[PDB]
Amino acid sequence: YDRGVNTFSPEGRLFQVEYAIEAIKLGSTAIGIQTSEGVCLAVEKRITSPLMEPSSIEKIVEIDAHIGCAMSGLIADAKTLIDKARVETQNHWFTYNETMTVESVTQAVSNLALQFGEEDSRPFGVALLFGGVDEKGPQLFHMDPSGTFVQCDARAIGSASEGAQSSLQEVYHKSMTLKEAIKSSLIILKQVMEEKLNATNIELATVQPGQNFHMFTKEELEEVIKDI
Amino acid sequence: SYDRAITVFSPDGHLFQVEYAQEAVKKGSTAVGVRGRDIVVLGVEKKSVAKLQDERTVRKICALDDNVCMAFAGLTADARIVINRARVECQSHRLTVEDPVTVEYITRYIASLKQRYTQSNGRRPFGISALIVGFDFDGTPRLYQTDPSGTYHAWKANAIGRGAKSVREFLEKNYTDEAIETDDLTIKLVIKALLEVVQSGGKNIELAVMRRDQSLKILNPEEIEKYVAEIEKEKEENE
Amino acid sequence: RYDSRTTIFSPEGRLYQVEYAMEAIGHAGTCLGILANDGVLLAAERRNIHKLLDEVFFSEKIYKLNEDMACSVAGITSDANVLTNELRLIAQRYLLQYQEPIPCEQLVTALCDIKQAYTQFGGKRPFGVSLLYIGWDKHYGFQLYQSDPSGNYGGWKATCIGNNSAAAVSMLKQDYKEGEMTLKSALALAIKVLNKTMDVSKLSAEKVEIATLTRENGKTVIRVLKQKEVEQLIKKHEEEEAKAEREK
Amino acid sequence: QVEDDIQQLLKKINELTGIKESDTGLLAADKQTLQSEQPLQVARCTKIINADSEDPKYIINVKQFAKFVVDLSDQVAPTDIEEGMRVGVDRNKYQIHIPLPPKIDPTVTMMQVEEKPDVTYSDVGGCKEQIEKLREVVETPLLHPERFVNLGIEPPKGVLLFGPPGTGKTLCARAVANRTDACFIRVIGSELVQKYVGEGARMVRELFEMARTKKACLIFFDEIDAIGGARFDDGAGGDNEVQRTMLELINQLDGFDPRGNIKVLMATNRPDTLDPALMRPGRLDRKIEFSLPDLEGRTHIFKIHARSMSVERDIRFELLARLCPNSTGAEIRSVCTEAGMFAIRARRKIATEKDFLEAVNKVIKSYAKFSATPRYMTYN
Amino acid sequence: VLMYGPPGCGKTMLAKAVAHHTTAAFIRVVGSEFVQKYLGEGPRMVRDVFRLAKENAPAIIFIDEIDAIATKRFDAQTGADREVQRILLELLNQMDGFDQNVNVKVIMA
Amino acid sequence: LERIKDYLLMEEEFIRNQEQKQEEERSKVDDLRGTPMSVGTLEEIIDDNHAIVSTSVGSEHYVSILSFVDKDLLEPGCSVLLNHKVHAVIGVLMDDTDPLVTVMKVEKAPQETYADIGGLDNQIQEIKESVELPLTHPEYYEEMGIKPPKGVILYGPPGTGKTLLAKAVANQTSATFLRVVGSELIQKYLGDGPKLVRELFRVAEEHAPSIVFIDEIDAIGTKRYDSNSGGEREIQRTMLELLNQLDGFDSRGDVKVIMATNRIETLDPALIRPGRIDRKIEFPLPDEKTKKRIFQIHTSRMTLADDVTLDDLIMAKDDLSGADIKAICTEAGLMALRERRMKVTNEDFKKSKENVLYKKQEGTPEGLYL
Amino acid sequence: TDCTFIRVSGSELVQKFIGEGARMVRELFVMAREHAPSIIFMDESEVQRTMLELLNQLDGFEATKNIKVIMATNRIDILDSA
Ligand SMILES: Nc1ncnc2c1ncn2[C@@H]1O[C@H](COP(=O)(O)OP(=O)(O)OP(O)(O)=S)[C@@H](O)[C@H]1O
Repeated sequence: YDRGVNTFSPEGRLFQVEYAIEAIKLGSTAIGIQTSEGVCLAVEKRITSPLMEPSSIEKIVEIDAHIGCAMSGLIADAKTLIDKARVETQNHWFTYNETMTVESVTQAVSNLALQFGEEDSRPFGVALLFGGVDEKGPQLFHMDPSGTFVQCDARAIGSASEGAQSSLQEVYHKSMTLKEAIKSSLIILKQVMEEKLNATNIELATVQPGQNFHMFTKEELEEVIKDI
Repeated sequence: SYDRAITVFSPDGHLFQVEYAQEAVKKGSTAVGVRGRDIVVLGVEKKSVAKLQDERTVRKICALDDNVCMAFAGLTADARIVINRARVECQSHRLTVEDPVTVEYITRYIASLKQRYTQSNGRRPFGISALIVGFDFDGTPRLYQTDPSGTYHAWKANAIGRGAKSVREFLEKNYTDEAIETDDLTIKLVIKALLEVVQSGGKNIELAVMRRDQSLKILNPEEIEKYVAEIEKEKEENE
Repeated sequence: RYDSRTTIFSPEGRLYQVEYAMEAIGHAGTCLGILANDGVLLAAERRNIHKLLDEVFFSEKIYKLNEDMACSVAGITSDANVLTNELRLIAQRYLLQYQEPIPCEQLVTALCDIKQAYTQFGGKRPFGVSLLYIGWDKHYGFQLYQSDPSGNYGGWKATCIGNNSAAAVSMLKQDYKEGEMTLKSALALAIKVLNKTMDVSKLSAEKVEIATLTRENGKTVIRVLKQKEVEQLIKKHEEEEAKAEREK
Repeated sequence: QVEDDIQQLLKKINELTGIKESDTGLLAADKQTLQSEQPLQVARCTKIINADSEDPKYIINVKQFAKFVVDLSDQVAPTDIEEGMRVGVDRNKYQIHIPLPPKIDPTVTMMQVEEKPDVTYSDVGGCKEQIEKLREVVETPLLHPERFVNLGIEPPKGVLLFGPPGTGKTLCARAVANRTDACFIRVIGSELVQKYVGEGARMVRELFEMARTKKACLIFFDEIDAIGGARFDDGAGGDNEVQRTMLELINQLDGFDPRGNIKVLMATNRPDTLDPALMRPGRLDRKIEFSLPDLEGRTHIFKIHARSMSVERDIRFELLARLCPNSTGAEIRSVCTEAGMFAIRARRKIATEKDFLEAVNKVIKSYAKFSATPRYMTYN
Repeated sequence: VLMYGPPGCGKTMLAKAVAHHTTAAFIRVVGSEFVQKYLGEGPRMVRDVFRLAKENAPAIIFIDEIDAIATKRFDAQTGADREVQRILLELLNQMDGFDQNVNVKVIMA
Repeated sequence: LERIKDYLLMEEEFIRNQEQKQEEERSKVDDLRGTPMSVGTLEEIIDDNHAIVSTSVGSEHYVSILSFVDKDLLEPGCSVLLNHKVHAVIGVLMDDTDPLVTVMKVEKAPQETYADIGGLDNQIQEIKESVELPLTHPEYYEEMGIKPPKGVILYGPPGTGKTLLAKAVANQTSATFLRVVGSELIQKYLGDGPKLVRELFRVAEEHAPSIVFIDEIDAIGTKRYDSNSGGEREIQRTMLELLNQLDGFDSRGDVKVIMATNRIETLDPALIRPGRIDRKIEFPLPDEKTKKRIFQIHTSRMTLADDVTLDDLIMAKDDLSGADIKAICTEAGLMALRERRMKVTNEDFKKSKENVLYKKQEGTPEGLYL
Repeated sequence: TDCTFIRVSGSELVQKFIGEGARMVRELFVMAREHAPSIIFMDESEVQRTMLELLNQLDGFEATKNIKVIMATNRIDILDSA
């Protein structure tokens, strides 16, 4: 029993949604942090093979010229949602000559985060972290499979996200800076990862209002890691 | 949950049938593929001749374009359908876009088809895993693999089918960055992989290469015989 | 346990209806084809040899499908009518499209995709019919093919039907021929195989069925041959049994 | 044939060794008080049926023979030769001489713990609120009988505990038995399951006899499926007498003057095999389960199981708690001991991070978990 | 002899008529009037058969209303598959080796 | 000539097995006792030299005590020696238990050590570290404060040598050992689960550090949920008795348990938890590298013409047990012994390889991935 | 053979029906020892613990051999996995 997207519980609830929130927990970790200077973001790849080419695994993809992303858990539901987000932001720029703000992007995604219905398909199994720079400065955003979308100041996802949130609430406050937040994230990273932190494990993605283009750090990330 | 049907999550957060349709791939014949720097190489094992037929129709290595090559594992009928659809799709890409088809495009198509095939109501998942090897942009060799989930995943060498951990372990314990290719080293690397096969009967070896500008070349099991002989000669030189 | 429908996979992963369609093949009429150049033949077993039929059909297992192709059949009978109509329609649509006869392998793969369309989807019964193929082309000559309910097709030179025909394939291997293209030799071999495999005592010719396909000048005629030559073929084979008991 | 030599002369000298012993083979508090005690008597204990009026004229049964009409001997206390008192009856004079205690059954005294095993309240970490509720059940009415009076409420005299195997039920049992102060009684369920007809019923009688001797005593059930909660009965007619014993337990347990100052803890891994003649509250008042602690409790059980073993002073327990998705204190303690075995596979003085990494591998990722190798990415 | 057919064309009539006009030590047996939830009481039946057919004259024993395999306290793993099958194969085990010379006439209907 | 030595050794061991007081004070002991002694049950001891007993028929008497040894050794719960005259309390009964204690106690190490199976020495190394190390070399457990494991489950495909591992550990030991086929509890006896259990483990505690060896109870893991509509028999109650005996209360002591199963998923997962049973060990169809060792052991002392290569048979087919290798090594020897021949050629091994392998038959693919 | 032949062509009777149980070779092997040259014969997979116990009495770890068991029935595939 509970068996099925079309049956409540005697006390609540799904039980399909709950099993999706359960299905989040298996993914790799990621940490995005809002700072008024700009949004930074990090992830762990969990590279298996030396033949596993590291730049081909996507975690941070590019939605807009100033809107980044990160994925979790299931890969291909994320591929679908990334494709649709790209198409629809482009549609907003088409009919409006302007940039669809990040809250409106995520409303456009969570319009069908739950449009799950096989008749009249399954619920999606991915958590997404959205960062971008709207007119209101930088924005950091967190959704879920159930479409219950909320703003977060510094959200951590996936595996080991509890202690990530705890040790994050240890270090975080409102008036942080950029580089301090970068090293504050990667300290938490090499406390929640298992392997030695090096050039190929993690990848950063920072977006600034004056540095809207290139939401990425490429092998100066080596210089950032060796500063710890 | 239960192992029925494809739409329900587990109580601990899995899809049973995605892990389970990989098992049919995990229980299939082996086929490897590496990239050299200028020549790409792959091949299948287990010709498995039953003494009384032809085998020119059972070929597990085919092509979609003049640039790209195939391989698979698992069951063969899903490979036949996916290859049929892939030819049509590659030609339709050639219809609008006038390029030679990039390998990344056809892998995204196969994985996208595979995932939207898996999402729907009661469509049985394709129990294959393809190897898509090609060199288009400035002749840059690429090879991607698939999965019943639908995850294209770029590598530099690969091993699938039965006992693929040992075979990929051989590519781990061999795989030298030096030098370079050197097509001779790629040929000898195919020879070492096929000698490192699960059986290595010596006659069940079938390999085909592409030098990133030519078309597919099917070899002759005497050149491969002298290859096995010189591999045995280097093995004697180890003593 | 994991029975219910044709879909989805079993936890190893194997299939349910696939194995059971094969075990639905095994209890059917026995067919075979032979290795021959300059012609090719078919053999078939008469189910229901009861005395109150008509036999006015001239063909119960053979179906002359295009002009230069026939096919034997085995399995559930009325699905095969569904298949033969569609197969004739496919080859005829090909001829309509190109005005060239169908080169038989894309014909076989078309039917295999038709069968595979019911292997994947749900919920439909897969076609429990395996069937043979004889034919001729411009590209390989005489051909032989084996359809399977999975959608796999194997180009054989000496084929296999179910539980009645494993010993037949064993005899085809232990009595493998190569080089001898003479139709009469292959007919004697087929007589020997059906003498062993069928339990018809002394091989009554009403219980058998033989159709051949030769290339005559530009025609590729299909000879669904009559009964008197079958009678004298049986007499030929029993005289060769007298030659075999010259060893006593 | 050198082995023939070896074994032959070995066994031959062994034969000599046997031949060695074969040829080398060649009262004041106990005896003078015996015949003094030989004129004693084999007189039988009994059990008294009734007392007639104005005279003893006592009728009596021993165990099995008959119902015995007796006298009393002259040197008795004729007051307390009443019913329910086992007394001694002669083999010639047929008269009561000396009273006896009742059928005490000192195998029912054998299920009392009689000791205090040490598992501290500081060892059972992870369930600080379930054990808080059980603390309210046990410690508070036995120490502060005010707030029940000052608010007008009743004690939860029965508390069932259910949950997965490995969880801590045993620990909570011996934990409250560590800080008990009362008469604590373990109850093996199959101490009721005796052979003969109508005896486990009398075992429940022995239980309530021990219970109503004293104050604030503690009966602890465990594994009551051995006692049973299944009235499994249709036209097969097999095993039913244990159900008779268990219905006797319900009868003397709750309903029509229940226990009193008695707090009973029960435990079962199988709640769905219970009887709703004990599921009713008034009998069992807290259906407290335990669940798997998220990370803080699992780090806490790491702290408890690694405070007293040699480890590195640099290792954390956050990442190790992460790689326990679903696990218990038994599995955690197996990880501790397994990494210790890995430390014996090297020659260390303490344990390190990778020791517990491969122990987590051995426990969880080298669990059986069927079938078996989960090698896929699809996730990362 | 294994007699069968439609219920009322003279099966039980013929058996009881041979009992009427018997010569040897007949024993009337109904198959399941005295089966006593011993899954394999048919063995004790055949013990009676053996030792009572040589204890008497050869005894002719017809077994009426053949139900002696399926009793009413079938109790094993699957739905008396191996129970009905085990008492059938048991019946076979005390069918193959009487003596060929233990003169007991056994009949089912 | 060695057979004379082995026969003399066995018969002298039997002679040693046949080699198994007071002139007047012992006669006073013989009158301290009535010679038809008996077995009773103390209920109480009022310590004024006469006690109350209980009999197997149930007659309970003030009976005087006649102490030669210390009379305060025996307790209520310990039996006594009562006469037939006045049922006089005689004295010293060393505490005896059921007849079913010596039944489950193997007195030999009849087979040999790890040099008997061929090659599994990762998990043979595990049971090594978990029995042979805690017993013989108990240093680091005290010296790092870590307790040794207790429970070991053998499983996998059958005929891997689970019995061979059992008897191998039954060799290399100085601790006392017990052999229990634990499924013996098929009675029509209510109760009687805990009798064997409590007496077994009491005996185990009283003797020594020991192994308590349960063998093949994979049927008895009865699903831990019910029996369906009416079931309850005793079997669940008996396994729950053993469960409570293992990881309830009453500290385990220096007692070890090794268990073995063929099928494993049909067990009871209330037992397979760690702490209750600690180690689990896979015994799969091994490899084609220790098959050479299994053929090596099975061709240790047999007449083999060394022209033949068993590695040809190993190269032929790859999945079969070591018991299959033993069957082949004996069966090809019989095929050689058809006609009084010295050694074994290749074709006896071929016919024996084919002969033994008539096991797996299914059917019909796969076979047809393909 | 002039040897203590034994026919156990009965069936998996008593076990918990009117009696105790332990009915395949439970004490029969004790008497296979007590009559040391012997052959055991059976018709025959049917109940699921008794036969298993008695496999583990017969399998290797029994005694001095030449004490053989003959099981003889048709239709192999209806049996257990041991
Ligand atoms: N918080 C904890 N701290 C330490 N050990 C723990 C903790 N939680 C559980 N354990 C372990 O779990 C044991 C107590 O639980 P259990 O022994 O499973 O009770 P139980 O009687 O076995 O339950 P079942 O269902 O009858 S098997 C302890 O002896 C430890 O091995």
